[PDB]
Amino acid sequence: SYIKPLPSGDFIVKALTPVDAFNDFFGSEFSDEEFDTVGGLVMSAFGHLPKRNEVVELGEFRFRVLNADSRRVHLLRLSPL
Repeated sequence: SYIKPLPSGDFIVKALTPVDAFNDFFGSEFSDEEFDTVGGLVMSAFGHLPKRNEVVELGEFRFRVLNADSRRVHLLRLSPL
Protein backbone atom coordinates (compact mmCIF):
# COMPACT_ATOMS: atom_id res chain seq x y z
CA SER A 1 0.00 0.00 0.00
CA TYR A 2 2.31 2.78 1.17
CA ILE A 3 5.63 1.55 -0.29
CA LYS A 4 6.81 -0.25 -3.40
CA PRO A 5 10.25 -1.86 -3.40
CA LEU A 6 12.47 -1.31 -6.39
CA PRO A 7 15.24 -3.68 -7.53
CA SER A 8 17.85 -0.93 -7.11
CA GLY A 9 17.10 -1.12 -3.37
CA ASP A 10 15.18 2.14 -3.44
CA PHE A 11 11.49 2.49 -2.72
CA ILE A 12 8.52 4.33 -4.15
CA VAL A 13 6.79 5.92 -1.10
CA LYS A 14 3.32 7.50 -1.12
CA ALA A 15 3.25 11.06 0.28
CA LEU A 16 0.20 10.10 2.44
CA THR A 17 2.32 7.49 4.36
CA PRO A 18 2.11 8.25 8.06
CA VAL A 19 5.44 9.19 9.52
CA ASP A 20 4.92 6.41 12.24
CA ALA A 21 4.50 3.86 9.40
CA PHE A 22 7.52 5.22 7.54
CA ASN A 23 9.83 4.95 10.62
CA ASP A 24 8.62 1.35 11.06
CA PHE A 25 9.47 0.41 7.51
CA PHE A 26 12.77 2.20 7.26
CA GLY A 27 14.27 2.42 10.74
CA SER A 28 14.23 6.22 10.71
CA GLU A 29 13.33 8.45 13.65
CA PHE A 30 11.38 11.32 12.04
CA SER A 31 9.10 13.09 14.49
CA ASP A 32 5.51 11.71 14.49
CA GLU A 33 4.67 14.63 16.84
CA GLU A 34 5.97 17.32 14.42
CA PHE A 35 4.85 15.60 11.20
CA ASP A 36 1.78 13.65 10.12
CA THR A 37 2.82 12.34 6.71
CA VAL A 38 5.91 11.89 4.55
CA GLY A 39 4.63 14.58 2.16
CA GLY A 40 4.41 17.00 5.11
CA LEU A 41 7.97 16.06 6.12
CA VAL A 42 9.20 16.66 2.55
CA MET A 43 7.14 19.85 1.88
CA SER A 44 8.47 21.37 5.05
CA ALA A 45 12.06 20.57 4.03
CA PHE A 46 11.52 22.18 0.60
CA GLY A 47 9.39 25.06 2.01
CA HIS A 48 7.50 25.11 -1.32
CA LEU A 49 5.47 22.71 -3.49
CA PRO A 50 8.16 20.83 -5.38
CA LYS A 51 8.09 19.66 -8.96
CA ARG A 52 9.12 16.30 -10.22
CA ASN A 53 12.84 15.54 -9.78
CA GLU A 54 13.41 17.97 -6.91
CA VAL A 55 15.46 16.19 -4.23
CA VAL A 56 15.93 16.67 -0.46
CA GLU A 57 18.13 14.72 1.96
CA LEU A 58 16.72 14.12 5.38
CA GLY A 59 18.12 11.77 8.01
CA GLU A 60 19.81 8.86 6.30
CA PHE A 61 17.69 9.14 3.17
CA ARG A 62 17.40 10.94 -0.09
CA PHE A 63 13.84 11.86 -1.20
CA ARG A 64 13.32 12.56 -4.92
CA VAL A 65 9.92 13.82 -6.11
CA LEU A 66 8.48 11.39 -8.71
CA ASN A 67 4.98 12.83 -8.84
CA ALA A 68 3.34 15.99 -7.60
CA ASP A 69 0.36 17.94 -8.83
CA SER A 70 -0.68 21.64 -8.36
CA ARG A 71 -1.56 21.12 -4.65
CA ARG A 72 0.51 18.25 -3.22
CA VAL A 73 3.32 15.69 -3.50
CA HIS A 74 2.10 12.25 -4.41
CA LEU A 75 5.09 9.89 -4.81
CA LEU A 76 8.70 10.03 -3.61
CA ARG A 77 11.61 7.82 -4.53
CA LEU A 78 13.51 6.97 -1.34
CA SER A 79 17.25 6.12 -1.62
CA PRO A 80 19.52 5.35 1.40
CA LEU A 81 22.43 7.82 1.84
